[PDB]
Amino acid sequence: DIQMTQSPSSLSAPVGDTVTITCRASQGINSYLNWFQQKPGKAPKLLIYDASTLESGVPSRFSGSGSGTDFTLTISSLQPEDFATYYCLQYNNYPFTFGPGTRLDIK
Amino acid sequence: EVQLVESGGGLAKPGGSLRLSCAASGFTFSSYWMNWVRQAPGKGLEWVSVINSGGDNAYYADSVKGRFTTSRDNSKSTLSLQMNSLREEDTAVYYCAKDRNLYYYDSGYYTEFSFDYWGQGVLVTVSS
Amino acid sequence: VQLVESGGGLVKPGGSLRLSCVASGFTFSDYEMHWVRQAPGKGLEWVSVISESGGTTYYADSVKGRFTISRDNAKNSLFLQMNSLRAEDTAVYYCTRVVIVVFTAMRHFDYWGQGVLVTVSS
Amino acid sequence: DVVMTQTPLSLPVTPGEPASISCRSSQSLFDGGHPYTSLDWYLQKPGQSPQLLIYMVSNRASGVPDRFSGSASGTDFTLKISRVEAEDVGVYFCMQSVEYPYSFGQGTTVDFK
Amino acid sequence: QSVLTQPPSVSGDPGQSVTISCTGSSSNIGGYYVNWYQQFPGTAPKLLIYDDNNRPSGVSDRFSGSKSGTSASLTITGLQPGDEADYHCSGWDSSLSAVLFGRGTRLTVL
Amino acid sequence: NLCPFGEVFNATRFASVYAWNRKRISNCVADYSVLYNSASFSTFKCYGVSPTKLNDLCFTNVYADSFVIRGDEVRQIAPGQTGKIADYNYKLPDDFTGCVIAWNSNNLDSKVGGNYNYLYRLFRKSNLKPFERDISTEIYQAGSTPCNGVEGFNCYFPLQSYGFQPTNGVGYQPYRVVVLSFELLHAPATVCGP
Amino acid sequence: QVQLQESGPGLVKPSETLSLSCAVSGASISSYWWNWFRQSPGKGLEWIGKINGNSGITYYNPSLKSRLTISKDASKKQLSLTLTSVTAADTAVYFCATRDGNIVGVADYWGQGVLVTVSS
Repeated sequence: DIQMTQSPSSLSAPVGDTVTITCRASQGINSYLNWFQQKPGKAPKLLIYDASTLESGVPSRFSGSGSGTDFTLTISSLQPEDFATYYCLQYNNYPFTFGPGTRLDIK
Repeated sequence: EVQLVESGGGLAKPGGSLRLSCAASGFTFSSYWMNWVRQAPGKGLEWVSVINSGGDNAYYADSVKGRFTTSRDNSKSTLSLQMNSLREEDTAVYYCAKDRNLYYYDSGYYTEFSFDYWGQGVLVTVSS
Repeated sequence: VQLVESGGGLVKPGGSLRLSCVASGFTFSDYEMHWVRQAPGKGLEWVSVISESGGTTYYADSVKGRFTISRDNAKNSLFLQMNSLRAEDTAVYYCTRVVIVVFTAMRHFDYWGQGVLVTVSS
Repeated sequence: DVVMTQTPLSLPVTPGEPASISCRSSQSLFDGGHPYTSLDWYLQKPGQSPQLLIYMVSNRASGVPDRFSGSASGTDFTLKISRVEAEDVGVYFCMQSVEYPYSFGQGTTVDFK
Repeated sequence: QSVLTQPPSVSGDPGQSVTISCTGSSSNIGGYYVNWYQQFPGTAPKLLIYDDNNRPSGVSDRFSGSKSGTSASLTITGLQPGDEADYHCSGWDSSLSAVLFGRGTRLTVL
Repeated sequence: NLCPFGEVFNATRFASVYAWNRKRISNCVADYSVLYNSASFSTFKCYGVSPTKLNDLCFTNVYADSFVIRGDEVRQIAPGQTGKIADYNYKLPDDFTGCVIAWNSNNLDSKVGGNYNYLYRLFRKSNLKPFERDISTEIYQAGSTPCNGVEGFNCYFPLQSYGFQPTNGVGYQPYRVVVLSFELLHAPATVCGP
Repeated sequence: QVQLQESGPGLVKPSETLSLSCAVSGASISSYWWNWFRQSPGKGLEWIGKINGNSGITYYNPSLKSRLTISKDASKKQLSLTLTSVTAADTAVYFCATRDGNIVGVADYWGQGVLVTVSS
């Protein structure tokens, strides 16, 4: 079972800045990481349906990057809608494992 | 005991045909898959062919594929090998082995043969 | 575009509970259906998956042997039967989907469901 | 010997909707009890050579998008585009390779609506 | 590898023990059974060890058969000058799907 | 004597489903409950005989067949099925007495660009008979004119690859399948439970 | 990467002999059953006939036989169609084709076709 460990657990940043999150894996995965954003009490939202590619309708602020083990998600322009909890999903091997999560707040 | 007696060896020019017959008694002949093995003069051993309990599906080595033909008559309780288009590297002694085990389906693919009762060995030389 | 669930509620440990997820707005048979649960403890939990035809079902380590996923393509329904519930199975359950292009699965977890609540206490 | 009869002579279809084309054989092309016989479904765009989509009665050729499907129920053979797109315009026809002269069906011109 | 490799000849003093080795491959011995046959010069071969460990009824307990991974072995404990013969290692190959054999080893006593 | 399930289940490479391996297992003591309690298998279905009893039954011979398929076809490895596996690759009889084990193998038997080593017979003149095997690659004649080993319209290369990839669906992913068969023949039993 | 090109005469009289040649690239002639098709102006295809690749067995259209001859030159890497006495209906575009079953799918290697008119 492939274990994923996001490096930030909770980080706060003012509006108008850029944040970066990491989702490292144990077994090397070849660009098989879907990023998700969840709002408290609502179903999560798919953001970046590969290592890099953006989902249809998501603002162009978010940017995935990396492959192998160490991935990265950058949020370009912070907004009031940006602050939520971000998870990462590997679908290389079938017992899919989300990450522990990362909470984002306004500084 | 179990008796395997071979007959039908001799001389044949390259391109001739022979028919070896192996009379097998002492055991229910119909029930066991039967083999043909061969030995070159002083050079190891080599497997030739196998035939089922009913004679429907026979399998041959690639060195003898398309030329030799194995058969068996469970009424007369005999085995047979028809050799056609002989080559001089078929100069050998031909043993009529017997399958140690007992199989149920008679048509499936079984994958290990142990030979418990061989035969005396007919000497087939292919030359002029 | 509409994944709406039902069947949740309050159950005492040991009992059975069958959740459902009706799907409308798309051909049901084009998609591989997953369940993802989330206990009040922060973190999503992948539970189970069933294929477009129902021939292959896969279950997580924790929920294997107890929970059984199923789907009826006619009624566009995706069911999750739950036997031998326990205290750690109290969570919000979301039915999600993945598209099958020809053999590949891409755009994983495209949409999600409403999300039922399952509480297990005496 | 064997003549094919394609049921839609012209199929005006709108994008995002299913489309079904039919091909009825003169005689039964299923001799041995089998899922597949030899019957191909071709797409010809105007001014080019045909493009194979479904070679056996249901098998999809290589490099063909997954929206195309084929099947048969006796002497009838149906092709289905479950989601028409902008490129599916052209002519679709039905070629039987079982018998001697490889007869074809009349053809169906898929029309934009 | 579809080839079973025995030594051409092994030698041992009488009464002592002798080991014959047959090193096949994965689709050979490594994954399937082994059989050792014994053939006195001028007569048919007889089943000596089958399934790489066992003995038939008539065979005496001086011959032991083993197989561990790639290689199989035959051990003779007590060397009577009368058991000199050819020893044939007989694996099975899944690649060829046919019974393999070895070149045979000429056991000679000193 | 301990039955050698260790290299049958944990072989480094399995065959294709058309050229499937078999293995005879005799003269040994096998504990089937230690397999049944591995719990690392997606499917473990015993037909003709009940588990928890395999240690109380004693058979002449047992056979272990190994092959890889896609996940959606493990439904076809069973008595009385029909498909392009039950008809053309691997057929089980109506009187089966054994157990079908199957487990996902997307880790070993799948490559990024695809793994074309694993094949299956697409066309065949007639249905396989129970436990029959067919490894011929003769060009399939789909019409009235012979196909003298040369391809074209009406003449097909019968085998075709699965093309496994790490991100295929869950029903299009490699599954390793091991079929244990037990035979009860009029002969001394050699493979027997503890 | 198998590429076929048809070729031949553009204009023939209503009684002269039509001689077309299909040049094959990227494949050996000996491997396939080479089919010759023709397409009338604004109509469906027709099956002229096939020739074996390694051997010489050849099948023609019954209706169109007695005027047809399909041959090849394996050393020259060529196939050839000849149709005698083209009479008012042999006006069409001509294709050479062959279907390539494989381990990866099925691609059927068509040609680009060449034009032939019957009238003068």
